[PDB]
Amino acid sequence: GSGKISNIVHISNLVRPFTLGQLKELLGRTGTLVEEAFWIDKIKSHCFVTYSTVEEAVATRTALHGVKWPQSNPKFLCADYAEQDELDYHRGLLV
Amino acid sequence: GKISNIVHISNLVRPFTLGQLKELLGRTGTLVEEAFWIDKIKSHCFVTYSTVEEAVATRTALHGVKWPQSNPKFLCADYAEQDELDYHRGL
Repeated sequence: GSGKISNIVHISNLVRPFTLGQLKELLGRTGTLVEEAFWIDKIKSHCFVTYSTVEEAVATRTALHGVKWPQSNPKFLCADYAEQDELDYHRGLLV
Repeated sequence: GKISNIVHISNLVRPFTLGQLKELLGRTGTLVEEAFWIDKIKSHCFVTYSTVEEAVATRTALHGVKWPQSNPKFLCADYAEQDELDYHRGL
């Protein structure tokens, strides 16, 4: 299970309910988020989390892939690395 | 998440043959055989389909499935761009 390493972690299988503050608290345990790059979809099913270093992104992917969050989520999270092109497609910056 | 003709499947765990994995993958479309890539240790794979619609049928079918039956994990299936595949292939 090896996506190309980068400073962006793509987390899937998120299920409501949860607040953005709760998600951001989980994410900050393993590094420092770049707030200005952060992205989540309207329905809170997946997000792209840019970290201050690549090493923080690797710590976070490692910690979060295959965990259950929130506690009552029926799914386990899928966490992998993402390229800027993928993030920017979702931000509406690239076709 | 960007829709493509390449499905990336992770959380594979042995034992399984390539025959069994390919049979599974073929349930939902035609593979471009020469494009298929798996790691030497059989933990994740990129699967090119002959059309985009076949890749989407596959992603939908396999994301979150436990395969093989013995796998302690559930599969993660998502789309990939050609240059992700090319990175793993060498280029």
